[PDB]
Amino acid sequence: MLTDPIADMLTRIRNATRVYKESTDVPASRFKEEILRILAREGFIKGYERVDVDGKPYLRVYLKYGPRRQGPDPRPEQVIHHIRRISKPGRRVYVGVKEIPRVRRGLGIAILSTSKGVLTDREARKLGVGGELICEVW
Amino acid sequence: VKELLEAGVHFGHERKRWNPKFARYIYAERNGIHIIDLQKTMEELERTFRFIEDLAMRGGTILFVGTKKQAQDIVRMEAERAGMPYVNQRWLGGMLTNFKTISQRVHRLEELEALFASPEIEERPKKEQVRLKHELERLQKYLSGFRLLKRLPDAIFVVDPTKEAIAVREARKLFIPVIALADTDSDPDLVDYIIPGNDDAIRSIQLILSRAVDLIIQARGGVVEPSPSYALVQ
RNA sequence: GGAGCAAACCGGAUUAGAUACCCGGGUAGUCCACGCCCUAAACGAUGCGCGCUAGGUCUCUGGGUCUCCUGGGGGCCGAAGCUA
RNA sequence: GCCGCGGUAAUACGGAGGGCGCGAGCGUUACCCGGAUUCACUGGGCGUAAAGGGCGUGUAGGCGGCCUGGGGCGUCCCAUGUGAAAGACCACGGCUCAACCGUGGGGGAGCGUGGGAUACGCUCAGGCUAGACGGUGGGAGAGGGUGGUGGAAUUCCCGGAGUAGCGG
Ligand SMILES: NC[C@@H]1O[C@H](O[C@H]2[C@@H](O)[C@H](O[C@@H]3[C@@H](O)[C@H](N)C[C@H](N)[C@H]3O[C@H]3O[C@H](CO)[C@@H](O)[C@H](O)[C@H]3N)O[C@@H]2CO)[C@H](N)[C@@H](O)[C@@H]1O
Ligand SMILES: NC[C@@H]1O[C@H](O[C@H]2[C@@H](O)[C@H](O[C@@H]3[C@@H](O)[C@H](N)C[C@H](N)[C@H]3O[C@H]3O[C@H](CO)[C@@H](O)[C@H](O)[C@H]3N)O[C@@H]2CO)[C@H](N)[C@@H](O)[C@@H]1O
Ligand SMILES: [Mg+2]
Ligand SMILES: [Mg+2]
Ligand SMILES: [Mg+2]
Ligand SMILES: [Mg+2]
Ligand SMILES: [Mg+2]
Ligand SMILES: [Mg+2]
Ligand SMILES: [Mg+2]
Ligand SMILES: [Mg+2]
Ligand SMILES: [Mg+2]
Ligand SMILES: [Mg+2]
Ligand SMILES: [Mg+2]
Ligand SMILES: [Mg+2]
Ligand SMILES: [Mg+2]
Ligand SMILES: [Mg+2]
Ligand SMILES: [Mg+2]
Ligand SMILES: [Mg+2]
Ligand SMILES: [Mg+2]
Ligand SMILES: [Mg+2]
Ligand SMILES: [Mg+2]
Ligand SMILES: [Mg+2]
Ligand SMILES: [Mg+2]
Ligand SMILES: [Mg+2]
Ligand SMILES: [Mg+2]
Ligand SMILES: [Mg+2]
Repeated sequence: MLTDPIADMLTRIRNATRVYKESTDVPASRFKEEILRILAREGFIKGYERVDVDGKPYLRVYLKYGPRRQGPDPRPEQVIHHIRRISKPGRRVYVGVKEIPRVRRGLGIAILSTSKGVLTDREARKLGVGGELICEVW
Repeated sequence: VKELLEAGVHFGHERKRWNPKFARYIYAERNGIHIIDLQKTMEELERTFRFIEDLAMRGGTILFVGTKKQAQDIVRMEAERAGMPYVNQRWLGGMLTNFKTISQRVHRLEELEALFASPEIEERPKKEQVRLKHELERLQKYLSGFRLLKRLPDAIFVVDPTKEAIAVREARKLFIPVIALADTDSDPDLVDYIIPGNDDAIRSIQLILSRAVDLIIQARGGVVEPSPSYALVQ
């Protein structure tokens, strides 16, 4: 039935990027959109947009890579090197603000759902809150 | 005036034998054949020629490689008509990657070039005016055009990069850029400067190979005719 | 119930020996019904369900505007990737 | 200690010289944690290395698509009570130092009370149709059960013809 739509979304991204796709659709959810917003603001994706696929709500998601590279294998560096669920149906992970982790000494994000909305670690730490630790992206 | 001279007989090529990474450069599958996008060839053309223009006037070198049979000869015309090196018969393992060593064979060729016009076209033991002179035959056969460049080239122009894959490999390995006339056959991503065309038609190979050697002399002044490039063309 | 086959067993060969391999017999059994047994190289040696990620080729079975397109199933080669 | 040394040239046994390491100690045995990501939460695995249950049905349990609203149990935040002393961390002090000790500061999981947030999880109520199920029409199939039935072959029985071997 699809147990974790967020893990799904993340993985669609992980997969499309590994073959340098220009875009992926992912079935649309408000929650999903909020995570993308962060994702876009932080420059992991180009951006995203609502669309209908067989007349059903998706979110097309424009991916984004490095430049062409030199020697053998000139496949671009990836912008999303790593993207990975934390909290999951099997095992939710919640943090207080004092235990929000520093992802790759801050060269990476952690998206994070709080009662003051979905936030990155920095946004949420300055806003002084914690909550469900959704995923870490570097 | 390139343009419709491409439609001339030089657009589309193979069918269901494709690499799907070549999908962007395809206009359609009319009649079960993959007709390659005419105009995207033009967008790739200028960018490529521009790299050649620059490379040409900087006094650098292209290595022409066409070993597939329809190109065999029209390559050695245009390469000679550009004072450039060419590889024609067999791409040898490490012409580039093991250049130093494969070079030593050029070194040997002109030791035997030096014994035909020589006092020893009369002497040498019996079984050595075949032993030595047949060694010069093969060296003549493979290292005709390769005899020219004596440092790695600055680029390579390849006719069918799938046919000529061992060559491309070495180029990239050494960070020599790769120009290529390629078609639905091939993986574009490992061609730096691509000319989406038709690796098969003697027309296509000709139209492109020649006009590229125009630019090469034309970056140096004083162009010549549209070339001896019509075998018994038909 | 029992034609044929055939553990055991009764004989013939072979062999140094031959409680076997080969030959000739041969009971249980193999067959049916009902009731037990519940094991296996019960193997894809691969738990079930769902989404996602190039293609090509052969095959079984539906539908379409039937050159080709689109489902379901069985194979082969193989992108990305994974693997000691 | 483990790998392993010793069978006439042993840096591995015993002694010598020399050297290394610690030093009022140095070794031994025993026991705990470590290394051991070798029970793996952090942090492992199961095609062939150990490891997928023979297969199903389905109970308890675990997990759960999209939209709106209510509650605020999880979750997050603020304030407050509690977390004794010793010990632990940091200062500054007392014994000549230190060990030992005095004073002061700083942390500290967890639990209580009051206030707040509502993204996600839960819950209550409402909606949807992408999951799931159903309806209409069409299909391929050694899926299963019961009854019937067909021809070939082997054995046996009876009859004919036939004669000296067959079989292996
Ligand atoms: N061992 C092979 C199979 O594992 C299957 O289930 C496992 C696999 O499907 C999958 O495991 C994947 C693995 O596929 C793939 N090779 C990559 C990944 N490292 C593994 O993942 C697993 O291990 C990593 C830690 O290594 C964990 O962080 C992760 O959460 C866990 N899913 O997820 C399951 C987690 O164990 C089945 N149990 C069975 O088919 C067989 O045991
Ligand atoms: N509370 C005041 C005194 O505090 C002391 O507590 C302190 C000392 O014992 C100890 O402090 C000293 C440290 O300050 C000084 N700069 C260096 C010294 N190595 C430490 O000493 C300690 O550590 C070493 C090794 O851990 C050991 O000798 C021993 O654990 C202890 N003496 O650690 C605590 C903080 O410095 C005594 N333990 C206590 O009996 C006395 O009351
Ligand atoms: Mg995808
Ligand atoms: Mg608290
Ligand atoms: Mg060769
Ligand atoms: Mg016997
Ligand atoms: Mg027998
Ligand atoms: Mg018998
Ligand atoms: Mg299989
Ligand atoms: Mg299939
Ligand atoms: Mg000795
Ligand atoms: Mg020793
Ligand atoms: Mg000794
Ligand atoms: Mg451990
Ligand atoms: Mg684990
Ligand atoms: Mg293991
Ligand atoms: Mg095993
Ligand atoms: Mg199984
Ligand atoms: Mg079930
Ligand atoms: Mg249930
Ligand atoms: Mg839910
Ligand atoms: Mg609450
Ligand atoms: Mg205390
Ligand atoms: Mg003092
Ligand atoms: Mg409290
Ligand atoms: Mg409802």
